Amino acid sequence: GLRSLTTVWAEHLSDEVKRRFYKNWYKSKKKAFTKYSAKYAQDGAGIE
Amino acid sequence: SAQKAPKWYPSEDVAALKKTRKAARPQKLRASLVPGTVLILLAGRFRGKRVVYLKHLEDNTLLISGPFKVNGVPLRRVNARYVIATSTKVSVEGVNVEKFNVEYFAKEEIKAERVEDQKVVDKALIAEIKKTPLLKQYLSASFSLKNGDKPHMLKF
Amino acid sequence: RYGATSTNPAKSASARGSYLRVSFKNTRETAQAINGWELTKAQKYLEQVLDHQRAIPFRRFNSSIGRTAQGKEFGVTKARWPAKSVKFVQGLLQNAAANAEAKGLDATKLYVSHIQVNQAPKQRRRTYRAHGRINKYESSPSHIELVVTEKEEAVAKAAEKKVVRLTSRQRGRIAAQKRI
Amino acid sequence: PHPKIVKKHTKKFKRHHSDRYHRVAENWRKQKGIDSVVRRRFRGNISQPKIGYGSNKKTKFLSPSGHKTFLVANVKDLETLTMHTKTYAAEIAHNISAKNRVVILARAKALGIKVTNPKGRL
Amino acid sequence: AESHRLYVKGKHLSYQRSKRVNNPNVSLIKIEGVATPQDAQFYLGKRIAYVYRASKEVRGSKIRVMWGKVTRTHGNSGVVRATFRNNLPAKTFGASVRIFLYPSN
Amino acid sequence: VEPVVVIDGKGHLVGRLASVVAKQLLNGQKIVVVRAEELNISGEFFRNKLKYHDFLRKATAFNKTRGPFHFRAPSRIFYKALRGMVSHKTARGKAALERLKVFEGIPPPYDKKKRVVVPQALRVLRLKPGRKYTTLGKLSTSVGWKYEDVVAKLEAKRKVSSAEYYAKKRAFTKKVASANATAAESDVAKQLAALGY
RNA sequence: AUUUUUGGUAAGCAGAACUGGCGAUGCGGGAUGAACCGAACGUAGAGUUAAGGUGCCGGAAUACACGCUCAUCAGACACCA
RNA sequence: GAGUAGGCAGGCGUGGAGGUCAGUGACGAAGCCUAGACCGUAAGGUCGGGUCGAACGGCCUCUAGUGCAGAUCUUGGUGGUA
RNA sequence: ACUUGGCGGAAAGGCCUUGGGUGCUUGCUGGCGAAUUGCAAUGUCAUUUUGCGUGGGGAUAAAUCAUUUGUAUACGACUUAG
Repeated sequence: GLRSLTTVWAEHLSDEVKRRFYKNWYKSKKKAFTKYSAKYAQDGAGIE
Repeated sequence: SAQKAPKWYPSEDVAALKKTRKAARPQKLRASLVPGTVLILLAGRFRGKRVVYLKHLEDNTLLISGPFKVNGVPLRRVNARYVIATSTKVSVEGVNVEKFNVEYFAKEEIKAERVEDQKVVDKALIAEIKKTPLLKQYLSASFSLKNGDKPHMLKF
Repeated sequence: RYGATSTNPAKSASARGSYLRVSFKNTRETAQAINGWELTKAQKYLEQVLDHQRAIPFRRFNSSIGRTAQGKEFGVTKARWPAKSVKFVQGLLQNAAANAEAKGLDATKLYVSHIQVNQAPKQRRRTYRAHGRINKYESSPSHIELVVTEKEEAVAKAAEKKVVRLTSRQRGRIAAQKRI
Repeated sequence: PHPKIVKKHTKKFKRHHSDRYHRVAENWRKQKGIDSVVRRRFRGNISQPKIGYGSNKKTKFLSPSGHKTFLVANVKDLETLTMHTKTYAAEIAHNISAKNRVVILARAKALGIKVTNPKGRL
Repeated sequence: AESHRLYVKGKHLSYQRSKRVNNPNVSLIKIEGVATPQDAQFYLGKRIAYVYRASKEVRGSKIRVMWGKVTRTHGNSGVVRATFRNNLPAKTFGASVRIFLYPSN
Repeated sequence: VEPVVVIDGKGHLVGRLASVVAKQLLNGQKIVVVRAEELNISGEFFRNKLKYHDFLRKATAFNKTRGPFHFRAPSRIFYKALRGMVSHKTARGKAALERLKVFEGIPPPYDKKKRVVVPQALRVLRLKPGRKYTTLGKLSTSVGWKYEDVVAKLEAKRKVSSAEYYAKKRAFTKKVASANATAAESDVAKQLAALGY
C-alpha cells in the first residue's frame, strides 16, 4: 500500500501547533523544531 | 558386626589366558601404493600436502618425504589409510631407504644426522623430479577440494 | 534466626516484629515495594504512600483489585495504599535505623539489604451464615524482619584462572605460530 | 581384573504418578490397575522392572573400583579382609566415632585395604 | 589458496524413523553431489564429524567435535546412514557435518 | 549448493513448487521465492475460485477473528500451500519456515540476483499441452488482493532497467567471446583442447 | 469377525452353528479406533522382513511401463463411515 | 520368556521375642533434611554433609494389632478460590 | 584507503564510474625458509549481542505522578489547563 517517504515542514511553526507535541508543555524548554528550523540556516538546502 | 560375614570368598589368584590362535601376517597394501608414487596427505600437520612414497616400514606405515626443498615435509611416517595415491609416479631407483627402520623414529631441536641424511635423499629425489615438466610446482602446491569436485567422481 | 542473608553482620543492623496484626498479603507487598532501596528513599516513600502521592505496587496478591495511575511508576496497572502495613514496617525501619546508629553505621549508605514477611498463627473468630451455619473469620498476622547494611563497591574482581590442559598437537601448533 | 561393567538400565525405576502427587512416593510399586497404561505397557509410558535387566553375574555387587563393598564396624571386622584385598573394599559404618575411624584407616592402609569413606572426618 | 577443504559437505536430515517412531542411534546424512547407492558406496566407512561452537573454553578451544562413521547407504537417492560415538542432539537437523576422506581407497 | 537460492515463481505449479521448497527448508537451505503472482494451478480459473470460496466460508462461527485467516496475496497463497507441507507447530518447523521469504514480484536485493527454476514444478514441463490452468495474479485479486497493477507498474519498471543492463552485458560478452576465439591456435589453447578444457 | 443361519422393513437389533479373536494384549499398519491386517512381548547390538507404503508433512523412486479420466459437486485403498 | 481373575515360589520392609557379633554410641544413638555418592531387575540397602541429643543395629531363629493413594474412609492440619 | 561524475524509493542502504596513490601478482626463470603438531585427533582463522577502559568529534530533553478541566469517565484510560 501507500507509505510516507518523508514529510517537510515550514521553519516557523506557531506556538499553537508546537503545543501539540507536549503533554507537560509549560515545564518544557519548547525546543521542538529548533534544529529543523536551523536547517533553513543556508538557502534551505535540506528542504530543497 | 556391622555386616555378618560371607563364608565363601573368591580365589583372588588370577588365571592365565587361553592360547590365542592368531599370528600377525605381512600387510596386503592395495596395488595403487608402489614406492615412487605421489601421495596426497589427508590429516596431521601436513594435511592436503603432496608427498613422495619411498618405503614400506615394519609398522605397516609409509616412509615418505615430499623433498624438504619443495614443500617443507621431512622424512616422516604416514599411515596408508590417510593417503590418496595419485596415478603419477617418480623414478625411485637412486635412493638408499635401507638405512631407515622403526627405531629411527623412536621419540624418547632437530638432530644433525637427521638433517644431513634428509639432504642425501632430497638430492636424489629432486634430481629425478626436475626431468618431468611442472612436477616440482605440483609437489610445491597443496591439495584442497573445490566446488563441483565430487571425490567419488575425481580420478587421481 | 533471620532468613538467608548474603551480607556482612559487622556492617548490618536488623529489626524483628512477631505476631503483628496486619494483612499478610498487604504487608508482603509493602515489603517487596521497599526491598533493595536506600533507607532514606524508603522512609520518604512510605510517608508519600500514606498521604496518597505514590502507591505500593501489588504484584502477587493482585486479584480483582482496582487499577490506578500511581501504578505506572512501577510498570504495573494495579496498586494500593495499605495504611496499616506501611505504618508497621515504618515502625521497624525506624527501629532498625536506630540499631544501625547505635552500632555506628553511616546513615547515608544504609540500604535495606533483606526484608522478609512470614505468616503468624491465624487469630480465630466465628461469623454466622444463612440457614444457621457457623464459618471461620480469621485474621492473618505477620512476622516482619528486615536488615539494613552499608553500601560497598569494588567487588569481583572474581574469581578463577585459565589453568589450561593441552595435547602434543595443541602445544606443537602454539610453538609453530610463535615461530611464525 | 574384570570384564568391562555394563548396567542395562542405569536410571532409577520411579513409581508412576510419583511426580504428579506428593502422597505417592517414587519407591517402585507395580501398577495393578484394570486400565493402567503403565501395566498394559503402551508406547511412551515408563519402563517396569523386569528380571531381564539383571546385571551380569561376573560384574554383580562390584563398585566402579571393582571391589565388593563390606561394611566394617571395628578393627576386628577389618582384619577379616586381610587375604581378600583384591576382592573387597572396607567401608566404615555411618555410626562409628571419629577416634574409631582414626584407628581403622591406620589399620586399613597398614594391611592395604581400599576404603571408600573417610576422609579423616577433618 | 581460497579453498582449504579436505572433507565433503554432509547435512543431518533426520534420524532413522518409522512413519511416527524415531531411532536416535542411526542418523540419516545427505552428502553433497551424491545421487544413488552406487555413488554413495565410495563414502561407506568414512569418518563424519559434527564441528560446533560453545561459549566455554574446555581444553584449549571453544569448538567441540562429535565423531561418527558412515555405516551403509539409505533409500534410492544417495542418502547414507551414520552412527556417531555419542548420538546427535536433533537440534542439528539441517546443520552441516564434515565427511573426511579417512580410511582411504 | 548456494548460501541463499532465489526462485522465479513464474510458470510454476503451486503445490509441486511448495513440496520442493518445503523439503529444501527442512534440509536447511535458505530460499526466497519472487514473482509469486505468476504461480500456476492445474484446472480452469473457475474451479480454483470455487475452491477458494469453499475456503473463505470456513470461519470460526463464535468469533470470525480467531478462525482460519484467509490471506489473499499470491505470496501468502503460496505460504499457506507450503506451511501445509511443514509441521509449523514444532520448533524445527518454525525454524524451517524462518529460512523462507516470498514476494509479489522481484523487489530489492533480489532485483539484481540470479533466479533459478525447479524443473519438476514447471507448468510447461508438467501439464499436458491442451489442459487449462490458473494464474495466482488473477485468482488472488478476484478473492480480495488489491495490489494487482501496483506490482505490474513496479515489474514493468524493473524489466525496463534490467533489459538495459542485459543489452550492456551481452554487448560486452561479444567482445569477451571474440578475444577468447582469437586466443585459440595458441600453444596454450592446443594444450587445453588436448586436456579437454 | 469371515462362513452357515432363525425372527425382523431394518438395526451398532434379538437368537443359534463351526472356527478365530477381544475380554486378559502390548508392538508395526488401517490418520484416529477392544475386535480388522501383520505379528504376540526378558534386556541390548547387528542384519532381514511382515502388513502398509515411498510428492511434502513422513523413514522410503516427484521410479520405470502400457492405457483410461477433465468433473461450475472430479477421484483417491479392504473391514469403514 | 505376553498376561486380568487366580494359584504357587523366591525375596524386600516394620513392632516385638530367644540366641549370637566380648556389635555401634555423648570424641554423638535414633529421628529428620540433602538437583552428593555407591550397591541391588526390584521391594530396598549402604555411605558423605547438615541439624540433633540418648539410644540403636548385623546375622540365625520365634511371633504379629506388620507395609496404603483411593473407602462422598477417620482425626488433625493446610490450601486455590481471595 | 581516497577522489570523479552519476544511477537506483518496492524493502532503493546498493550498483556503477573516473582519475590517482599505495600493496600484491602463480605470465616466466631464480636463491634461501619450513622438520619434533612426532602415524590421525575441528586442531581452532566465520558471523552476531556487547560493556569496558582509552582519544577524538558532536548535541545539551522529556514523560509520569500530584494539581486542574469535562468534548471523556465503573477503576484505569481519553481530552484539557498550569
